[PDB]
Amino acid sequence: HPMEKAMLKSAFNFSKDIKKLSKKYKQADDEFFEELEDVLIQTDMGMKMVLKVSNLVRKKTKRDTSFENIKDALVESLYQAYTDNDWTNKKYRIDFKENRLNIFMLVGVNGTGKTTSLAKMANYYAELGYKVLIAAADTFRAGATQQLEEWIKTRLNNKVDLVKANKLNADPASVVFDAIKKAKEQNYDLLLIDTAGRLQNKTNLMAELEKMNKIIQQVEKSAPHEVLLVIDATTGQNGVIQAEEFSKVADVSGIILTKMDSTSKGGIGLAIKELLNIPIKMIGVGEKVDDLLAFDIDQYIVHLSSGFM
Repeated sequence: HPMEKAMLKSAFNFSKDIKKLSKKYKQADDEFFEELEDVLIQTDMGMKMVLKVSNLVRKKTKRDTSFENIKDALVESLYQAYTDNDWTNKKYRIDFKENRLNIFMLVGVNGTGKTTSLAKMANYYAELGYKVLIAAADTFRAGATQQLEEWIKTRLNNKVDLVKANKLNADPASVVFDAIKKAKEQNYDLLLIDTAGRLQNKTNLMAELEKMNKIIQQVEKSAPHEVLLVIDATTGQNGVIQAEEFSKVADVSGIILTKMDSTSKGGIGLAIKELLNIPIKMIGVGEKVDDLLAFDIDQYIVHLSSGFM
C-alpha cells in the first residue's frame, strides 16, 4: 500500500509523541489535556483543529478512562474533525464522466508541482484506457512547456498528447482554445489544462482563469469539471495559508496534496479542511509517474494513527 508510504514519516512522529505521553499518564485531567494539545499542535493541524479535536476527545472521555481508550477517542475525534461527520463520497470524487469531454484545470504556486501533477493525473487516466490531452497554457513561465514535453516524451502512456503555444500566439487563452478544439474534434476523454497566473497579481490570475472559463464553456457548459489546487505537504501550515489565497481568487474544487511521504506533519490534511474547506482528491506519494492516488480519509486516519494502534 502507498498510504503506508505516504503516512510513514508522519505516523512515526505522531506516535513517538503519543507514546511519550503514555509514560506520564495517570488521569485525563486538565493538565493531561494540555499536554495532548501540544502533541496535536505538533502534527500541524492548526489551532482551530487542535481545539476541536481536544474538546471532542474530552467529551468522549472521563477522568478515569484508560490510555487505550484515550487513543480510540483521539482517532475518532481526528476523523470527526476532518469529515465533520458527513457523507464524503461525492465531495471527494473527481467528477469524471464517460461520455463527455472532461476538462480539469490545475492551479498552484509551484510551477513544477503543477506540471508533475498534470503529468501524473494524465497517466492515471491514460492507464485506465482513456484518451488524454494536456494543454501547456502556463506560457509565461520559462520551462513549463519543456517539462510537459519531457513527461510525454519519456514517462507517459502514448494515449497522452500535448498542445503547446507556437511563436505567433503564446497567449495562455490561445493554447486553451486550440486544446479544446482539438479535444472535441478528435474525441479525447480528458483535457488537462496547466493554467496561467501568479498570486503576485491576483487581478491577472483571476483574469487569465476567466478568459479560460469562457473558452471551454463554449463547448462544455459544465466545464471546468475540476479545478485542482496543488499543495506541497512539505510547505506545512504556511503553504496551506498561501494556498487559501488561491481558492479565494479561483473556483477551486479539489486539492492535490503532493509529497506527503516527505512530511512528518500528519495534521496537514486537517489544516487544509479547516483553512480552505476544499476536499483533498488526490495525494502524491512518490516522485515516479504513478505515485499518485485517490485520497481516502479512512486510510489517511488509519495510517496516521497506525503507530499507536
